[PDB]
Amino acid sequence: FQMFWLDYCEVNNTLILFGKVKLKDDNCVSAMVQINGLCRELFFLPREGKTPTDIHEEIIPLLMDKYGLDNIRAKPQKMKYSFELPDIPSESDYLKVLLPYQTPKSSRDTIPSDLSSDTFYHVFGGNSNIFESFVIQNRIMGPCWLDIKGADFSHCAVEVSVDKPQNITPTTTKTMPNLRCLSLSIQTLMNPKENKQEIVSITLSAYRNISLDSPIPENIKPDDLCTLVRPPQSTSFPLGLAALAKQKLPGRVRLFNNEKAMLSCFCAMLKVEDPDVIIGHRLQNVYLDVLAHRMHDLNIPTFSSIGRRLRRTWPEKFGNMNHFFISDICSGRLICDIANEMGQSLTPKCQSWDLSEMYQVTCEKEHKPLDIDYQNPQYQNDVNSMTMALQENITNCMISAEVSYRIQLLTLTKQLTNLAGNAWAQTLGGTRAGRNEYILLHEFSRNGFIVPDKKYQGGLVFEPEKGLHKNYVLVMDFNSLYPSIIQEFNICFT
DNA sequence: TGTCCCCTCGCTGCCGCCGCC
RNA sequence: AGGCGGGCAGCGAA
Repeated sequence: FQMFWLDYCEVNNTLILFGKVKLKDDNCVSAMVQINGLCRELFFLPREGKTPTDIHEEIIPLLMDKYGLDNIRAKPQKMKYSFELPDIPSESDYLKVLLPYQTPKSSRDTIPSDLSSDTFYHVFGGNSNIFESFVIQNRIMGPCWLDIKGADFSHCAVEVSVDKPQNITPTTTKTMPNLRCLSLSIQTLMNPKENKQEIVSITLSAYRNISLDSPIPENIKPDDLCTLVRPPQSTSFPLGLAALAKQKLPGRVRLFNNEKAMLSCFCAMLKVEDPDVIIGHRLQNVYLDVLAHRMHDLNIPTFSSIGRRLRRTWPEKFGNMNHFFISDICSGRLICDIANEMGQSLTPKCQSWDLSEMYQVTCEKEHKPLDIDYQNPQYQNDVNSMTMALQENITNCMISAEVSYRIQLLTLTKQLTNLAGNAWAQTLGGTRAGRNEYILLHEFSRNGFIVPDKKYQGGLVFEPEKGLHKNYVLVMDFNSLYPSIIQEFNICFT
């Protein structure tokens, strides 16, 4: 069973991977694989004078009694530690014990690292997360093809369960499927009564076939364009909106009465279409936040369509922790926020990172932004104002999608993910410490090293000879000073 | 669960405090 | 009104 994984989620001490699978007719559809039996990689560090056999004979009976396990896989293993903890020998033989994430009893208590005993005085790898454990032990390096054997038959077309993380092994295939991309554009208003922002119009620009192997053509037309419109002030739209929308507004325009029906129809379209990638401009910081809050307040039973996991209940703590909550709900669909830290990192020439400015910078095409304030009754009496605002929403969605493909946000993030070994969404979010952490994790784990469990003077600047220098002057720089320094003097943790 | 993007240096504007010519 | 000393915040750069 071959699957190209995209994102992950954790629940009930199990890890679930979201990806695409070729059918018999090699058609690519969404898939979900729930993987059981994932287990923690423990290391017991013996005290001076004791051996892993003593740690075995002492602790494994206690561990089997404690976790209610029939048997526990464990073996002495020589391992190297070269990190910041003191009293840890440079090389010692450890008792490499294997503890499943899901145990019959007391499944969510982690063995303390500082745990002392007569045989050992330290434990390593006791609080590692499920995704870390799988991505390290099975040597997964970013999104890549995945061979699954003994598959046992969410908002994914295929649902798969496997009880052994081993059968799941990465392939050598560098070719990767076509992506279902759905760009988003959102228009909001604050209501003075409750002082909350409310969704007015949502634009859905679908790009069903995007292949990151070959280059993306410029200004590709979306395979489908649909819009969802809500009465901003009154409950009745100005007469003639539908006919004018069909005569002028591009794509389909479907019209509503209230916010609840609009969000329900949005959820239905999201579930039916099943994007792989969600484009947008300031989506994660603003638009996804307001979308989720409006979804929760209006009590839509299908809020889980924004991701690929099927949730009947909203997490109870929802109501500055909303970032993680949104990231967890939207698990399955990548958020390609063109204005986030990664997006800003790929366009340092912009000053405000507004949609118009970034369009002008990346695509060299000028668009004049229009200020839409639906609080003005111009959009409840006039129909031309409503259709102009809808046209602006369509234009914003198209611009966001096009500039997203212009900078290869997805392609760069995928390449750096396969370089780092983290997940695609995490590096899409703009992190830099996560990629470094995971590349070091993979490199040190593959070389028999014990990975650690989860203010100084800088460079020297000279005083300039301030003034004008009419003679020819040269610039003499060091190509990547710090990396070539670390290679030069062989600076390392080890 | 709850995270992050090295500190540190030098540069400019603003604000409040102190002494002075 | 002006120069200096310590403090905060904002930001461009290595």
